[PDB]
Amino acid sequence: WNEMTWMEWEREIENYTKLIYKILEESQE
Amino acid sequence: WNEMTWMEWEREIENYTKLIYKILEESQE
Amino acid sequence: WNEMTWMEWEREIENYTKLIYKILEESQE
Amino acid sequence: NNLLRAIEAQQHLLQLTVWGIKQLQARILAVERYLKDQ
Amino acid sequence: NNLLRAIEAQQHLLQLTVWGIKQLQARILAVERYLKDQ
Amino acid sequence: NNLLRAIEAQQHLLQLTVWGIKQLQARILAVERYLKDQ
Repeated sequence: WNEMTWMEWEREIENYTKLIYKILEESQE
Repeated sequence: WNEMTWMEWEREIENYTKLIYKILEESQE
Repeated sequence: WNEMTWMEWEREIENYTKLIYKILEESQE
Repeated sequence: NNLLRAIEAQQHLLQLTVWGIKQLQARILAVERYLKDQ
Repeated sequence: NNLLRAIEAQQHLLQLTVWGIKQLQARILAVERYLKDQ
Repeated sequence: NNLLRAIEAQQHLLQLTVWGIKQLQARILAVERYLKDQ
């Protein structure tokens, strides 16, 4: 954790967020 | 996003929180 | 809330996190 | 049931992160104002 | 359905906490830099 | 399964927001102390 930057943090947030969107979308079909 | 204030932020947090409470309560019945 | 410290905050975060891990693990079995 | 329990616990986590963000916002604002005033 | 709705609402909460953390990080960084510069 | 996967991913998001809040708290505290000391 102590070896992480704010840009990496934003990247990881974005990645999980996009995944969750996709999962939720697939739950609607 | 850049057009949002901290008071609006608190309002939105409160609104989603109350909704979630209601949903969780209804899940118990 | 106004009567809470950052050490207590970390403790509570840890407690809920560990609980969630356990629940998710049990969901796999 | 497990999923409900997880959501419940996660809601408590969210509430804790909200508390923390609110306190940090107040503290940074106080510092910003102190520096402006000085 | 209830669980899905809860997750959906919690995702919006998460997005709001992320917005807040990003703004606080920028503001503390600006203060840190101001103090370094002074 | 979808709901479980969403909860799992949301837990990772929560952990990331917690990391961020902890770092911001330490940084604001350091600034508050610097200003007190000065």
